[PDB]
Formats: sequence, structure tokens, C-alpha cells
Amino acid sequence: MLSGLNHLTLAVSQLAPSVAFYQQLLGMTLHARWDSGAYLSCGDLWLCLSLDPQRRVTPPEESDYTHYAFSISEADFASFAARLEAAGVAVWKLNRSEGASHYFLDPDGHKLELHVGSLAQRLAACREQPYKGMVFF
Amino acid sequence: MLSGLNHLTLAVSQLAPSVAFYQQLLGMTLHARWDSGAYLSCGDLWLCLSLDPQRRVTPPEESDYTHYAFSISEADFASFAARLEAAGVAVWKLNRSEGASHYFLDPDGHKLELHVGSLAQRLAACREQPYKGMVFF
Ligand SMILES: O=S(=O)(NCc1ccco1)c1ccccc1F
Ligand SMILES: [Br-]
Ligand SMILES: [Mn+2]
Ligand SMILES: [Mn+2]
Repeated sequence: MLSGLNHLTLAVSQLAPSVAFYQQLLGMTLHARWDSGAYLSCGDLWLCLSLDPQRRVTPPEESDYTHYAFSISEADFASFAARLEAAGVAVWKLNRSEGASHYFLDPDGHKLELHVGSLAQRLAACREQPYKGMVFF
Repeated sequence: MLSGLNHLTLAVSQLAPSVAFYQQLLGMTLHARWDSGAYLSCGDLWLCLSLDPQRRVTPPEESDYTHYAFSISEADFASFAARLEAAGVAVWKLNRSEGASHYFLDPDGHKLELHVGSLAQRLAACREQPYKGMVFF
């Protein structure tokens, strides 16, 4: 039986700027670094950056909607978004759903998000205003 | 600050086969579906499958090393991996370069992994068998 997400691994084209992005800009904790990768944590999340020459710096129009959302409190959301904007981090989408969301790109074009709100909150909102074809289990 | 992974969203090309893969084959909990997506949980992980006409079925030699690992216990690991193998689930990696892991593909080629062990356990193992150039902070 699967018990949760064990780790998220992102392929990166250049290790130093990716470590800087996740550790310094996004505030994650750096636990280890080697010639071809790094391990960081963000709360319970184990993040691995893996240096991969096959990683392309990918414009957002050229990747699908796969994306990785990080939790932040409502109280901290706007100042963290402003930090990303000061650093020149590109946005790939505007929020049109429930719960605050800021959609931003990492140096290689990985699609990231800051989101406020849980699955339970989303399900409650959907129960009140179901999407087209929505079924609950 | 950022406190963990709020959710993982995977773009999928065909919704019902992907829901079946994550719910039936991997055992995750299905909470809701709609015409363009589904919400599942795996322990504390919120997984969203998003129907995306841009998603392509991607062979593993065509994608980089970005991947998603799910936690499984030492007692359950081998029989779960063997069940995926017997079910014909495609693979993408054989060499255990980060501990006890089984590497397999979802229907669209998303790179998945079963892994036994925490970040702390992986750091302890790496102190004895470090990756080249490894430094610990
Ligand atoms: O809309 S459903 O009830 N979704 C639930 C589902 C899909 C895969 C696993 O659970 C459905 C769609 C298509 C075929 C069968 C169905 F049960
Ligand atoms: Br469905
Ligand atoms: Mn999202
Ligand atoms: Mn892994």
C-alpha cells in the first residue's frame, strides 16, 4: 500500500542556479549536494534536484499542464508572490479557481504554484458548485 | 514560508484510463472526477489528474529524469513491484542508485517510482556510500 509522496525529483540543466532558486529564493532547506544533484526539504517534502543534460529550458507554451504546488499560508502569500516578482520570476497562468494561487516557473521551465487551501477545502467548494460532469466518491 | 507540497498535478491524455491506473492499480483513493479531471489522495498527498489535449504519451528515452516517488513499506515493496511487473506496467530504470526503488511508467509515460525509506535514511546511507563529490550540510 502506498502511504504518500516519498520524493519529487526535478531534472535541472544547471545545478548552481537551481540550488539557488530552491534554497535561497524559495527558502527550502539544503541537506546535501553532490556533483550531479542536491537534496532539499520543504516541510515534509523531500525534493531532489538531478543534473540532467537532457533537461531543456522549456517555454511554458511548450509543456503540458503538469505542475507542482507548494503550500503557503494566506497571510504569507502576497509577500512571497512579491518576492518572486522582484526576482523577475515569470508567471505562466493567472488564478481563476478557489484559493489563492500564484503560478510561476523555475529556471528550467518547471511549472510551479503557490497555493492556499487543502483538498478538503477544494472538495467542499466543488460540492457547492460542481464542475461539469462532477461525481463524488 | 513554504511548508510542503500542496498538490501534484499530472496532465493526462485520457482521463478514465489514468484514473483507473492510479485508483485501481496503485490503490490511491478517488475522491471526485469531472469531465476534465480527477482528485485522488495517497496518504497526505493530493493528486490531481488533469485532462490536457497537450499531453503526449512519452517514451522514457524522450523525457528527462523528472519523476515522482511514492512511499511504500519494506514489507510491501517487493510484492507490489512484482504485481506491477506481472500486470505489464512499463519501466524506465533498473539500477538502484538511490536505495530500494522500483521505477515504472504511467499510461502517458510519467516517470513514477516506489521507494522504501525517508530522506533521513537516504542521507545516512549516503554517508557510507556517497554520491561522487557529496557534501552534507
Ligand atoms: O466517471 S466514472 O464513474 N469515474 C470513476 C472511475 C474511473 C476510473 C476509476 O474510477 C467512470 C468513467 C468511465 C468509466 C467508468 C467509470 F466509473
Ligand atoms: Br473518470
Ligand atoms: Mn494547481
Ligand atoms: Mn527517485
